[PDB]
Amino acid sequence: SRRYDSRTTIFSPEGRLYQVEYAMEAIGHAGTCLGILANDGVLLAAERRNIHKLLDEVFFSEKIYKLNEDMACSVAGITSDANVLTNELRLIAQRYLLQYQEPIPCEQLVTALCDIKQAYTQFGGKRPFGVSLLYIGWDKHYGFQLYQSDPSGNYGGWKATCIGNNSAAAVSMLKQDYKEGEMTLKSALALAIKVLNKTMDLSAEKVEIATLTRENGKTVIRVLKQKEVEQLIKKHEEEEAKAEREKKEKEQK
Amino acid sequence: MEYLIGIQGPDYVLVASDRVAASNIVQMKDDHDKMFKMSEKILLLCVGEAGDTVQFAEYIQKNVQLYKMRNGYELSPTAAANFTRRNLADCLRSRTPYHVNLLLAGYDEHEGPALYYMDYLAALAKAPFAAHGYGAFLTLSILDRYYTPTISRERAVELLRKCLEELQKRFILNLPTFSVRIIDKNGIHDLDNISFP
Amino acid sequence: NQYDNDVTVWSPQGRIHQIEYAMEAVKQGSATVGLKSKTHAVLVALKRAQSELAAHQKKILHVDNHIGISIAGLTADARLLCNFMRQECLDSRFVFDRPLPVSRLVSLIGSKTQIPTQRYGRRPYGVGLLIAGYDDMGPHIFQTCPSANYFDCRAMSIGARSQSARTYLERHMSEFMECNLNELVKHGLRALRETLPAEQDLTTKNVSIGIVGKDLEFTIYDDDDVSPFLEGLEE
Amino acid sequence: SYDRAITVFSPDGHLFQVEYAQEAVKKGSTAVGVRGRDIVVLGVEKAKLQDERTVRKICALDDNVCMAFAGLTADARIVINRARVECQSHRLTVEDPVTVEYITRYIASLKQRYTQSNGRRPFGISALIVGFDFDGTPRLYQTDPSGTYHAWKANAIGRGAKSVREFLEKNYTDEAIETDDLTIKLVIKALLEVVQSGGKNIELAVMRRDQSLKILNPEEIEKYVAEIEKEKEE
Amino acid sequence: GSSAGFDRHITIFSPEGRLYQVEYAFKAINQGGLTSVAVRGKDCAVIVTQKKVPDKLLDSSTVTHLFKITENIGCVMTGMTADSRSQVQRARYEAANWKYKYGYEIPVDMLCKRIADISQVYTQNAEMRPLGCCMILIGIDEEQGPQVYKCDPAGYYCGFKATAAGVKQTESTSFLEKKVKKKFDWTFEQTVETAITCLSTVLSIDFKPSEIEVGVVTVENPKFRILTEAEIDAHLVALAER
Amino acid sequence: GYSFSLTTFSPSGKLVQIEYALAAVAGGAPSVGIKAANGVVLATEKKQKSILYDERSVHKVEPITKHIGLVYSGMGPDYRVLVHRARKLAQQYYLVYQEPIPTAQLVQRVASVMQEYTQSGGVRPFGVSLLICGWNEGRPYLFQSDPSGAYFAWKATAMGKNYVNGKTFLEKRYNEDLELEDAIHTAILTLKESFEGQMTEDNIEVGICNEAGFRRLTPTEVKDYLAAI
Amino acid sequence: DRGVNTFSPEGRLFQVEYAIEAIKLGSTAIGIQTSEGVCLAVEKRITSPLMEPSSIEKIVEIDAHIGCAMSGLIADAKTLIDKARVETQNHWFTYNETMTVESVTQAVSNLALQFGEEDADPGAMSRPFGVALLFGGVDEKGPQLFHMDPSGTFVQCDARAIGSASEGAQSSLQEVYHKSMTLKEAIKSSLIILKQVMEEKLNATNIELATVQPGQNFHMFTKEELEEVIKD
Amino acid sequence: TGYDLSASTFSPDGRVFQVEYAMKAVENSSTAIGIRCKDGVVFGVEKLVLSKLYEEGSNKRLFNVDRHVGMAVAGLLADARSLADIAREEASNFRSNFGYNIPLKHLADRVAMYVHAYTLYSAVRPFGCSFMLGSYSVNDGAQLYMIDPSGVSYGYWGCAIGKARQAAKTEIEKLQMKEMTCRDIVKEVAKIIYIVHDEVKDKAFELELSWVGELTNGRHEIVPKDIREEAEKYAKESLK
Ligand code: NA
Repeated sequence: SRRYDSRTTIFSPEGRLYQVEYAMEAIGHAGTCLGILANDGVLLAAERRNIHKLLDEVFFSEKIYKLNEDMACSVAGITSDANVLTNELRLIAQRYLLQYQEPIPCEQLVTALCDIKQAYTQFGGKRPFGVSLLYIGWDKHYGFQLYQSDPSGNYGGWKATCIGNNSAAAVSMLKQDYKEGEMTLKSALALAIKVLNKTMDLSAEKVEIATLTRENGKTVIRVLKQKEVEQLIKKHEEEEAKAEREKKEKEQK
Repeated sequence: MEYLIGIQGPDYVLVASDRVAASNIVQMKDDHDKMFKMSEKILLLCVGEAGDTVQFAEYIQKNVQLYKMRNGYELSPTAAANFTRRNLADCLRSRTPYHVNLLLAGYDEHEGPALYYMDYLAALAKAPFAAHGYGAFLTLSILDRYYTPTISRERAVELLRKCLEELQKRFILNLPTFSVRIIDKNGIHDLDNISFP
Repeated sequence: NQYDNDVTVWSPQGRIHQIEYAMEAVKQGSATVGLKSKTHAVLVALKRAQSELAAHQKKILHVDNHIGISIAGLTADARLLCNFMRQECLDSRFVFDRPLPVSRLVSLIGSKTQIPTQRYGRRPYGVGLLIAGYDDMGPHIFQTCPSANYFDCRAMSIGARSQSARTYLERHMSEFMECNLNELVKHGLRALRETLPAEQDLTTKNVSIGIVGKDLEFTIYDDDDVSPFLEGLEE
Repeated sequence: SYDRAITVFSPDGHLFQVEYAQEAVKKGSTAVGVRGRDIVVLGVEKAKLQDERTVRKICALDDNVCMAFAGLTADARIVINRARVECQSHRLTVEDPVTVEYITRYIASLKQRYTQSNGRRPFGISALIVGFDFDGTPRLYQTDPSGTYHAWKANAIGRGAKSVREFLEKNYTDEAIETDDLTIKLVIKALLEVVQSGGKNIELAVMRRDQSLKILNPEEIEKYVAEIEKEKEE
Repeated sequence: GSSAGFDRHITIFSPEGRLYQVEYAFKAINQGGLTSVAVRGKDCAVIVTQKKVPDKLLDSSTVTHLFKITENIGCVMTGMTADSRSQVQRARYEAANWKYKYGYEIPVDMLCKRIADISQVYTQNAEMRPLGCCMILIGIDEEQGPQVYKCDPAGYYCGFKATAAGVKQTESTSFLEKKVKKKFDWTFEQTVETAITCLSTVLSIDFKPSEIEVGVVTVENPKFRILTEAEIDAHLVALAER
Repeated sequence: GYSFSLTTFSPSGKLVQIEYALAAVAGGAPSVGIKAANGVVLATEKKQKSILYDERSVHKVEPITKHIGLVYSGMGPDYRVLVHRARKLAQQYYLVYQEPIPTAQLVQRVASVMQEYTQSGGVRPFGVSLLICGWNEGRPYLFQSDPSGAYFAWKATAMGKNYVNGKTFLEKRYNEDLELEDAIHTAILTLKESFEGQMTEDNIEVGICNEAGFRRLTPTEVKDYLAAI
Repeated sequence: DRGVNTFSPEGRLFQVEYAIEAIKLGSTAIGIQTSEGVCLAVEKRITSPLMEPSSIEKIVEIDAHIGCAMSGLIADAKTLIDKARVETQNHWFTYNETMTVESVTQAVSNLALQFGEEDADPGAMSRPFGVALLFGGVDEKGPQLFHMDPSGTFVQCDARAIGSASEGAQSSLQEVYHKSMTLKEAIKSSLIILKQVMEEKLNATNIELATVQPGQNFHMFTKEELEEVIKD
Repeated sequence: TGYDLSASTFSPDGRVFQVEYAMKAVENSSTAIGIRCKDGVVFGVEKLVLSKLYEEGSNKRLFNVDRHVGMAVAGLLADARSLADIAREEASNFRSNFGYNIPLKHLADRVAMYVHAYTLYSAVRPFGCSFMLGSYSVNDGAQLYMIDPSGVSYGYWGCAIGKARQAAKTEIEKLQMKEMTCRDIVKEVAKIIYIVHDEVKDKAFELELSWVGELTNGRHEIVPKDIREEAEKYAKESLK
């Protein structure tokens, strides 16, 4: 029935896909999610929206999903839509490995899921997936990689990017302090804590960090412990205190 | 009834195949080529039933070429050998099983040279040397006797010639000429055909 | 207006406006006349030419050796419905080795054309037919409409200004059963002429004739073949 | 299955969904194609934190054919992978490789189908397809959301395609084609009409007769930009 | 009473979280003008409903709201007549299919749950409307004794001591909850009479044997039995002596 | 069928049909879940409109398998759909792995079904939030699954009428080291905060889950707990 | 927003009415039937000098004895042209003979109202074709010219003009067409009427001309041939 | 209005307007009557002639649905014929499955459920038709059923559908049909049709008569021309 049909996969007079744009609006409300690429690794730092005294910690993380032996991802949007997509990312990765007996090269896994998101915007009459994803991984072709994908099924590779709440503010803050080719996982962790401190309102229980490194020819994916996060957060407070001394004393002399 | 042979050295893979295309009691072609280029550094040597061999080899070749076009890089010899195995194994219990016996020879920047043997059942084996056809029954023991893992390409061609001479001597089928190619860090190199008067 | 765009929507008056709009397609097309005697079924049609340089649109179609039709409405729908009739006739000769009784073919048209009038997104056939046939029950003139309804007729006229033709047919229907073929065709041509304005008359360019009877298979007369029939009267 | 008619005729005889897909093309980055004597050139308008490789708008379809696009990039990826599958499927069914016209005809019919089939909206991209047929003739073709295609000597699609097309109409001469280096400069000259800075914001790729697609690095593009300023003052 | 978009036309939530189309289906039950009562006893379960035959031209034997689903399960339907016969037909199919797959007579609660489950689909899928009808089933359970079950156009279902449907549902349930609160034996006669007197007091009508229809199941005779004009008259004349 | 989604994004990026489904849950009868150190309690207000309702005919606290149980707030008929599907999903897992389904695995599979009804053609979302309890790794599990298809592991929580106040009462009255018997007392106390009238063993329903599996408390056991107040 | 198979109160499908309107935006084409052959002539409407005029194909060969002139949405016509070409070759395969000009016109006309939403295959037509066709060729009935519109109505024409300036060109054809006119006279009249209605000044690149004669196969005029005919 | 475009939509007061609008098409149609007597069922239809150009017998509103079953319709005629085909196929299916003639109550229940199915969705529209089914068997007796656009099926002694449904009903009530025969009832049927026919408004009409009873051997057939002419002359003379 045409009366009840929402017309989700049609164009607007300015060549615009409104359901896609409205899905992007939802992503803005989800927790801040950032990714930083370094020479010795790549990381995901995300704002935790499941913060409540009566919540129970049953899972390893809240927004970090291991996809394959060399890849992991983080999401921003409708968390049930993210569970659908992350499950499919795992199936695509297993299908590639069954076929070639090699892990799926990072970009290929991204394009595969993006083609599914794209289909949802061209045909079917269904609403799009209200999710933006950040992918971290390693492969024998391009090494450490960071990717970003949108409800449109659009993607790009990045050195540092942000999705979710205050994304633009975090991206411009990354644009200033990211030094191409001269980033180590130690300096990227400090930049992740610096950016999140400003784009949020900072306890280790409201944040979630994961790193992807190479150790002895094997990929290591680890979500940092709550104590480890307090240490990076504390060092950031001890850098802001030292910065206030190099402004009040560097004006007199 | 057709012959395939591969000898893998320290930094190369030497391959050869007969040049006969036959029908019933007649040699229809004396210059037929049984090798298929998949990538710049991979050859698929294919043998078996009349229709199946070219249909199967070409389908794999075009899908390997499709991978290169979609991603900007080529499949490794291992990934190509496993992709070939997956297709052959998927057709095995289907309406359309392909009766093809093959060898995949390749060079990878990281893994080095590789030789894979595959039978029509889709069993896949990595081998220092291998042969397909009735000829393998007369030549496998020659390779067992003379092959060493450090065999130079110069010595490998002498060993290949020893195998091809045995076929001229003892094999009841004609097989007078053989295509010869070698793969290394610089791709696929055509060598002179082995010919017998 | 809101009960206007779908065949599945009944208006508050118990009317299906989409069926009534499809009926209009018949009224817009040129007039066609169908009439019968005890031995012959005759179809006469006014062929419309888009210009002096264009030919006059085929109004009369062959269905089987014993059946022929005259169309009024969307020509693509007329072709679709004609092809359906031809196939139903072919199946009858293949299975039973006997011509399909004309009244049974008309029933199939009624069932077939009713289906789209009750399903969403579907539409009525925008075509009306006059069907001339001959079987064990003698000659017949049947009428089919976009509404899926069908009529057994003594004579009939459909299309633009067809009420004029119906007035003539209602007057002379007493004569029709005893007419000889020439007298019957003449009556059909006079009824067709009534639809035409006082300026123009029936020519051997805008006249099509279809005849089936006891001794005649369905035959279509169009240009020079129409001349013997057009020599009978002058307004 | 979703069987709604998306692209339908409007009272004036317009296919609004196809016209709305052309609006999305008009917002895309300017893509320029020039067909020379022994070379064909594609140039596309251009975030420091972005990996340039993952977002290039000049793709290879086969060894002899490549293309550029303007509009919705996700839509483009679908069109590109279908063209790539078709090139191999063509080699498999008939042996010989695809001509620039054969694959342009395939892409154009795919686009047209998406303007007349239920449940689908048109592809919001326009393409510039260039290459060399087996006989060696250089080719340039352009497809648009409707499914129409034409051959061109030179052309532009996307943002400011009007002003870049007019520039090319005046600067496409036999003297400008004479050398492989001159045709490359013509794409740069034209791209400088819309791209405010130039060089830093230009993606350029060339295809010579028996050579495969060659992407020019930023230092190479800077060299040709410097040569234009010498011609400009002399 | 907030509305947004198509929430009054199709089965989608309104801003308060209601299903207006389901609410309208409950109003469709009353459109028939009739009221039904079902009472459970110590050893029985009885159903009673108004038998409005306003035309002598009708064959009164075909005018009924009581239906036999299985030998031991009977029901009374309230609401839209064709919707009700459709639901009875479905109930008959589901019951027969249950015995074919499981090798035992379907329990009354299971048949009611199944009909309620089918009804819930109409409540969640937009292309079709809920049925504007209400099903009340009765039967003797081998282990649980007599049972009275009711299901909704909403997909809800429940077991009851006594229940009602139709125009005077609210009035009949108030009557029944006062009568059930007093200590009674609940014999067959008491259960038939409470059902007849609930309908009579609520409609303010002194019934005639042709103005009501009664269906019953007992521990002694579990087969669903429909009462004749003579058997109904016996209960009406016994109630007159009080 | 209607092949288009009935749930779509509003210009402000909201899935308004899921927000309206959550309003149906918010209007539903209260439900409480408390994960004690040695078990889990599920309690609900099973209040009926009349005395004529046979209380023991239908249940709100339902078993899924031998070790998993459920409760809800919102639409009763929608709930039954999810119970049937959850029982089915738990049997499929058992046929394949020959081991009782982990609570988190069942919650994830049922949450997927719920997500489908927010994107699939011609359907509205479920107007139900579930509270699933279980025992599998020698430890207890309590999860909430809401109409969008999102799930949360809880130490204690409330749903339905007066849920925001129930959660504050639980926040101050909950301790990680409470024992199952004490947690049943606390669960009935959370319901008593929003209960209108006198609380009997016939207008409330309790289910427990420990090493011995999931089971409903009999009205006699509920009476003994209500005696303590 | 109504469906694609909705009738207007006048008894016409709206979608078909609008597809006819879409042809009023196509470049004008003319066809003239003569006892010596049929000629087809069309304006290319070239938007830019950089565009290759040889790549604008508005007159195509269906078979050696049949040609087709098109106007309206040209991408829509490409589907009908190929279906016509396939039908001729399927007919040749089965019957070992050529099709009549009328049979080919009818074959393409059978696809006309084959659009709709409900009760259709996965990717069936969602709207009519916004094309008008002029089929011109020779068969056993001699030279014949046929017209076709989005409604599927096909008819034989002695002279027909389709496109943006079809009203004006048909007036000129009506005043100039004589049944006994020669092929040379029909070709010139077509070029005169086309020059008249055309925005640009007509030359050997701006237009397309083709002839099908009894004794000659379908012939597309070359630049040298077009220039030699432009002279008069 | 608003709530009246789809059969899958209830109005706020619990009504399905598309079904009520389908019933209006039946009410706007000519009158048909059916009367069950001691030895069978008799049908009569007021068949208005829209044109003198039509043959006598054209647009029949009485059908043979099975050898022992007759059908009388009122409303949209294409919908009515479609329902006759459904009833025919249903009766044929019963014989294939069980080997004997379909009992009329069962045929009515089966056909009424197809009718009902068209009152639940937006994908299809309700039938603009009301029809009666008449039969005669030795084991079942005389049986008359009537189905309306909603899907309702009831058994009747006397029945009328169309324009003058209530006018024909008060005339049928004047008959003690339970003790009358088909031969006497035909005269009564023709008479009631002549009374309810509006000569001014609906100019001319053709009386259609059908019957199935002990006289016909339980076969549904047309009332022979002679009996029809006697009932037609009797109807005109009683009108004076
Ligand atoms: Na519904």
